[PDB]
Amino acid sequence: ETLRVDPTNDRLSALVEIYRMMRPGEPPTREAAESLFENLFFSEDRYDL
Amino acid sequence: VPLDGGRFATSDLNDLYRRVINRNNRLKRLLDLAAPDIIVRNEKRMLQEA
Amino acid sequence: AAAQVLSSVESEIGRTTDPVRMYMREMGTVELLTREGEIDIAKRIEDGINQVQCSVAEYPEAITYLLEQYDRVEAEEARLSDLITGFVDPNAENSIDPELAREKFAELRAQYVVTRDTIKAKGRSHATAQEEILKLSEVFKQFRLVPKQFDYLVNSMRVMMDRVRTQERLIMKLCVEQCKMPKKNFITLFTGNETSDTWFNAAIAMNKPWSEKLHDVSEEVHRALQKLQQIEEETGLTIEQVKDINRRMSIGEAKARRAKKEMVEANLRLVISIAKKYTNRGLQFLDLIQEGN
Amino acid sequence: MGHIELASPTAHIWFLKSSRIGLLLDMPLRDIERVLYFESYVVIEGGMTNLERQQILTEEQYLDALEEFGDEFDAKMGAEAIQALLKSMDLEQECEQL
Repeated sequence: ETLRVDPTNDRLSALVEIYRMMRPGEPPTREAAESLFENLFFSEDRYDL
Repeated sequence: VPLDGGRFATSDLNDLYRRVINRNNRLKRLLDLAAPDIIVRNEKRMLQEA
Repeated sequence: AAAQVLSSVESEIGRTTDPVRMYMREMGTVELLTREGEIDIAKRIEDGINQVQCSVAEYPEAITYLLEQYDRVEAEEARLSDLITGFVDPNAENSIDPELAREKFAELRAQYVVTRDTIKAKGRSHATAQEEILKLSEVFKQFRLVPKQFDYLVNSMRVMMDRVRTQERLIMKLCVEQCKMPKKNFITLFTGNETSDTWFNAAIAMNKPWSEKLHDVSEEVHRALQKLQQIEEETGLTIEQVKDINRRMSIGEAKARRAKKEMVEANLRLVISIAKKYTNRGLQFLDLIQEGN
Repeated sequence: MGHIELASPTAHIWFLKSSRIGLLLDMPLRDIERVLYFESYVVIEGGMTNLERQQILTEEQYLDALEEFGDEFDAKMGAEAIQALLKSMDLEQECEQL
């Protein structure tokens, strides 16, 4: 039932949402939507547990 | 006012006046130089911040 | 097709309070030109620049003003100040050597007085006279004026377009507002007579009883004719011959500014490229950018 | 005291963010800012009613109506255009209706 209220259906719109909140204002393209979520919880130099 | 060892001291209204005069100066320098409006727009929003 | 990634997203912008992400929103929309857009428009920038230099070549006083100023400084018996930089300066297509501004200066006298008799003789729009005014335009565009003194010689017409147009406006604000002359007939006389007071009673000759009650301003309407014809009386050059410089210079000027909007906005993010290698906290992120523009 | 002329007239913040200028003009505070921030034109004086006054017009549709009406319409964008919006209306006439 969480999948009921969702706007999107796949990765190509999932990185849209992670762009359309973490970076407001900016007209989103592909790699800037790929390279953000790449670097938030999988970057070596900007993450350490 | 001057402090002791060459160091000075200022209120917060000196520098905040400086960011308005220069933006009221750079906008003055754009109009005569027949600037593109996309420069003239982005000058105007910096004054709106200032 | 990049306007929709603005307008479908500027419809949904995240209540954006930062003005950089407004400026950076716009400067990424212009597409970048590679290796030829900076060349064919570099023509178009320069083409409209020297389009004006043919249309300022027509005004017969502007060449002689440059000479009459050159007549002053070299005849003051000592002049190597900052004036001699901005002057005539023919470029090879500089210390002004006083031997070469004399042997390359004889032609501006033989192109001066010959270009007077043939336009005087049997026609000023004359075709045989045209090819010495076509020959006068040869020896002046190689006299490439420095833009410090050249802008004055462009400005010498800009104050005369206005002085014509205000003396066009001083007929429209003094008669049409009050005496109620319908303008569909005054546009017949501007190319109709345009010399003297023969049009003045000609519009009265069309009876139209607003035209009878015109003895209070009898010294007030063709008075303004004699001062607009003072422009004729001071120049000796006809009114549409001004309006073939006013309509012939703008096209060279509306090519220049129109083209520089293409030469600037395709390269706006090269300005932001160096703008973050001096990003240390002197002024601002934006105060360098709007300086860099 | 000293005084500076401003190049363009800019809005006062205590009569914007508090609201005293949207409530005074029947417009949202968020729907003012897009006209201030040089994003969207607003109707100054519509002699032609194809666009009702006080309208947030994108740059895309800005070309569409311009070719239809030429110079017979009025549409500006910026914080001097909001001076023009404040300039147009009448106090006592718009008080008569309410």
